[PDB]
Order: sequence, then C-alpha cells, then structure tokens
Amino acid sequence: KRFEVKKWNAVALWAWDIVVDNCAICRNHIMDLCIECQANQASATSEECTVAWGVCNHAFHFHCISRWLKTRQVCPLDNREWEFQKYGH
Amino acid sequence: KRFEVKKWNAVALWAWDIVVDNCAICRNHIMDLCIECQANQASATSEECTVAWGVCNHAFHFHCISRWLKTRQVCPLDNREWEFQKYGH
Amino acid sequence: CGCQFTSKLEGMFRDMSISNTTMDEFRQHLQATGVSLGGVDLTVRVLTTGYWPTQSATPKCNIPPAPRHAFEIFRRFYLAKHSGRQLTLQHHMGSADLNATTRKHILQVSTFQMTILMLFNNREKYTFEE
Amino acid sequence: CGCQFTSKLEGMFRDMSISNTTMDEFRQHLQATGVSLGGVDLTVRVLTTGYWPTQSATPKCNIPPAPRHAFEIFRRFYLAKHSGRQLTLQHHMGSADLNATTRKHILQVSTFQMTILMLFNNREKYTFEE
Ligand SMILES: [Zn+2]
Ligand SMILES: [Zn+2]
Ligand SMILES: [Zn+2]
Ligand SMILES: [Zn+2]
Ligand SMILES: [Zn+2]
Ligand SMILES: [Zn+2]
Repeated sequence: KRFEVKKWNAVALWAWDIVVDNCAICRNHIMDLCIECQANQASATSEECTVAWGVCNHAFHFHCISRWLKTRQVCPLDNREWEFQKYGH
Repeated sequence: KRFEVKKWNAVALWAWDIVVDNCAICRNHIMDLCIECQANQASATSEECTVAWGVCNHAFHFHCISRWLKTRQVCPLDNREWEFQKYGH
Repeated sequence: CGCQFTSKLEGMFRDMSISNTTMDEFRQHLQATGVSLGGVDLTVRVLTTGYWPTQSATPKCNIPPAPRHAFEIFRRFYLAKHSGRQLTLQHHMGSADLNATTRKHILQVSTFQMTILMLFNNREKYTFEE
Repeated sequence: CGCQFTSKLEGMFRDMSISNTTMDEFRQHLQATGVSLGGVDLTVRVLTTGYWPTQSATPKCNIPPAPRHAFEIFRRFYLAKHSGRQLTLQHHMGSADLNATTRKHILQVSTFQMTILMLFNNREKYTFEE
C-alpha cells in the first residue's frame, strides 16, 4: 500500500452504570424529566431540571440526586461519597 | 449441516502469577528443585521437595513457602494468608 | 468432623456460586460482543485449581469449529479484565447439547464426542486412523 | 484562589497519570492477546467524562481498517470489564503517525484525516461526494 498506519493514540472515554436511557434514583429516563417534575413541562422553570454528573461517572436527574442528599450522601450505585463535578451531558 | 452445536458448557480453570516455569520465592524453576536443595537429588528424601498450591492459586516450592510462612504469611505476590489447600500440581 | 475440611467444602461451594455470577457477567459481556455465530448459547464456568484438582492429565485435544470459536471468545474475555488469570484448555469436563436433524432431536455430548462428531460433520466415513 | 477548582485540577492530573499506568497495563495485555492486527502501537488513555467535557458532539464516522480494527479491539477490551459500556465512539481527539513511502517519511494525522486517507488508500480519485 501507499499509506500504512504505524501508531495510534485514541483516547477512550468510559461511563459507569449511568444507564444512558434511565435514572437509577427515580427510574424515568435519561430525559422525559423526573418523578418530581412528571411531564416535560409541568412548571419545569425554563427546563432547569437537568442531568447531574458525579466524579464516579454516575448520571441522575439533578433533582433526584439533590433530594437524595437531604437523606443520604454516598451515591447509591457504589459507596463513594460522590461529588458535583461535570453537569448537563 | 447434519449436526450443529447449540449449547456448550466448558469450565475454564485459571492460574494467577504461578508463572509455570519459575518460583517467585527462590527463582529456580517450576521443577529443577529449589535453592535449599540445588541438585535434583542431593538428599531430597525420596523427592519430598514438591510444589505447594495456595488458595490464592499461587505455586512456589514447599521448602521456600515453609520459610515464608515461618515469618509472615501474606503471599509474596498478592496479599492472601496462603493455605495448604491443593498440593503437587 | 469439625472445621478442618469443611473449610475446603465452603471453598468449593463458593467457587460454584461465584462462577454462576460469572456466567451472568459473561452473558452481559457477550451481548456487547459475541458477533460470531459461535457464541449462540454459552455456559462457561470459572473454577480455581486450589480447590478443583486435575482429572487425569488436562489434555490439549483439537476442539471443534463452533466450540473452537466459543473457547476462543471465552479465553479472549478472560485474558483481559481478570486479575492475571490464565484460561486453561481441558476436555475432561463439562457437557453440550448437539442439535441433530423426521424431526430435530437434540443430542448430548460430554465434551468427549464433540471432536469426533465435528470431524464426521466435516467429512464422514472415517476410522480410528483418521 | 483556594481549594475549590484546584480539586477538579487534581482530578484531571490524576486522570492523566492513571491513564499512563493504564497504557503500560494494556501493552502487557496486547502482548498476551492483541487479536486485531490493526491495533498496533496504541496510547489509549482512559479518562472520566466527570472531568473532560465533550468537545462538540462525540462523532461516530467510518473508522479506518487499521484504527477501525484498533477501535474494535479497544472497545472489546473496555467492555470486557464494564459489561456493555465500551470505548466511547469519538474522533475529535488524539493523533496518529501515518507511515508514508525516495524515502519513507512518516506523516501525522490528528484523528481527522485518517478516514479520508484510508478511503484514498482503498481507492484514489475521490471527491466530496465520495
Ligand atoms: Zn431521576
Ligand atoms: Zn425534576
Ligand atoms: Zn457512583
Ligand atoms: Zn522455590
Ligand atoms: Zn527444597
Ligand atoms: Zn497469592
């Protein structure tokens, strides 16, 4: 051949049990809003009801984990204390 | 075809860092006797100098592992108490 | 008798239930992969030599094409996410379900007649020399 | 500024050194297996989305035989651990060294010209439509 690849340096991202398509706290969907907001609108305040991303790559509705921090505080899918780093998606 | 395999149920055995061909305590070989025995015979009492198998699936010479157990029993490779479960090979 | 061999007994039983969890885990991993028509239905288990001794010699006989692909997939999976584990090749253990074909009656082979029947499928009219 | 963003900073740096250890780990894994021939010299870094944002859209365009086989091997390895969750499909990151061939001058492609150059290698005289 005329051009042959010798080296490569991809960077491979990874996701834990985020289950893209369901939230582990309320079980609704990665979208479709949450149990507290029910319908997509239903007073969602300019769609502020967004997804929250932990340091352990676990994704829930911001609302569903926020309310889980008024009772527990250690991320239900492992044991890590859980942080509030990345947001949205 | 006339016969087609649908199901299979192999059982797959596994070995840790036994390194079939070397002992991690004395570094001689899986055979070739140990550092406390040197030559194959050299008074090996009817070849009683055999291989010891741990629960952690590690394999070193009997004499070598005896000295390690005499001091601290934590396995030179991983961190298991090491039991005389299996023997020989 | 007391707690002296009952310990190895717990060892074996634990091996068993843990290999059942490992079977569910491999089902997941073969749903993500398993592109070959060799992993149609697989039931690979994982035991330790520290509890399960060698039967006679742990031989290295030729495996059959579809079992060959299944064993290759299982070994590739095991030689990766496992903690320095070495998938061993053994024929003196396990079973299988040979789907034969007036109806489609499924036979059973205990990891011993798979190679001979596969050689017959490749070409019939064989003998002991073949 | 204080310890409030410097925490995410440590996050990133840790990601970096840990992915360097992961590169050495995968080198030994490729020496033990390395089925896909396309997967040769690989500097796969395992970073967390919890620190590294998505560049624009995380694309999944045609992967080139060498980097395609390479991406397939990497995804199979990454899913051997997290059943299902494989290497995220992306092309907006990384680089490569394209060995061209009067001498053999090695070029460089930043994961963007690999697919077009591979399509040219398969068949030259292409255009925007192709
Ligand atoms: Zn939710
Ligand atoms: Zn909500
Ligand atoms: Zn988590
Ligand atoms: Zn020794
Ligand atoms: Zn000795
Ligand atoms: Zn050990």
